[PDB]
Amino acid sequence: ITGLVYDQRMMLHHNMWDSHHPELPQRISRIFSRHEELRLLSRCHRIPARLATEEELALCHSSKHISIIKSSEHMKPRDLNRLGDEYNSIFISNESYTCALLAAGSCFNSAQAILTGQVRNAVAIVRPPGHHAEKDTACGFCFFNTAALTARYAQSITRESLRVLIVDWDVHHGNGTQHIFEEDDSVLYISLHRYEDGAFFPNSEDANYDKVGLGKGRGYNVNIPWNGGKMGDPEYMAAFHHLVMPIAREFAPELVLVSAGFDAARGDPLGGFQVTPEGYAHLTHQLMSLAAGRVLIILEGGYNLTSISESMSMCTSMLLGDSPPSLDHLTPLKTSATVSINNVLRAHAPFWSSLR
Ligand SMILES: O=C(NO)C1=CCCCC1
Ligand SMILES: [Cl-]
Ligand SMILES: [Cl-]
Ligand SMILES: [K+]
Ligand SMILES: [K+]
Ligand SMILES: [Zn+2]
Repeated sequence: ITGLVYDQRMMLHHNMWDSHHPELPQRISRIFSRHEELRLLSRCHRIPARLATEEELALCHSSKHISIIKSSEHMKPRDLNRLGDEYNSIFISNESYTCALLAAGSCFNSAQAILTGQVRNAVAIVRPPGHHAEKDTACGFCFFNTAALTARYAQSITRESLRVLIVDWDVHHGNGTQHIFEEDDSVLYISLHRYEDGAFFPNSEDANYDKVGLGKGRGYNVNIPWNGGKMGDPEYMAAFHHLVMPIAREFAPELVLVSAGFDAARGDPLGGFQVTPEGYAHLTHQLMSLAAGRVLIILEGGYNLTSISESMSMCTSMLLGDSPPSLDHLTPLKTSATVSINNVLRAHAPFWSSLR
């Protein structure tokens, strides 16, 4: 059984000064509609959304940050525009807090359904996104770090050291996720992202391949940064073959979370990349070989409504057991992508014998 969570209430978060801002309410309704239209929805078991509790938010976030976002629910626009402008790349409406709570709670219910064996895997069609949110601040369209919270929630209902792999294939580095788990060996964070030598959002060298984790977490943070190329299926398949899958198998996760942004997709207005829907299907199908198939796909970014709808629907088709669609002939890797992969291999072979 494949679970699916979607709740139209998450559309209520909106940009009251720029109704065309790309992080649109209809991102989630469009993905849901495509699942209906392809007859995937009836093949899934519907999992309800719920609000995350403040106690759950505290698994990853500071009391100050929770308080400030909570207070926004009853702010007038003046307080809201001003507050949002204090963060890097955030807009806020009175419904934003509730929607961020529903995104997180939806994922908690989904992880619970997987970990109790009610479903084998699941897909969470949620917004606002999470992976840029830090312990103490909002960033990059994200209020609370849904994926990071879901990992800690999973631990809280199983055992504290449950091995959680987070694969973040959003085109942007999940700075918040990296930081939250940087000193933690129970949550392996693997991100692929457009980097451009630190020029691409979120504009930090924290996203480079040499950031392998800190303290107990050394080895448990894997950054795969792309430079100087319009990357696509060949580069992502190669990164999975040489890095993601060998490391993941060696870690032997008990739960896999995908920070599944679809902004590396062909057609995205921001990412500049060309991963296809069939590419995302293949990535999903590979991850299903881990953790006895216990995979939760969590929407992050992705801004071409058609691209994200087709791409996420193909992921759910894989979770349901459909056979992978055929990739196009894979061109030789862009030269810089080979360099990137080899840089990560050299950084991580000390920690992961499967890379040697
Ligand atoms: O998709 C994203 N993050 O995943 C973005 C964050 C802010 C800049 C624009 C896109
Ligand atoms: Cl960007
Ligand atoms: Cl120790
Ligand atoms: K990423
Ligand atoms: K980590
Ligand atoms: Zn993104």
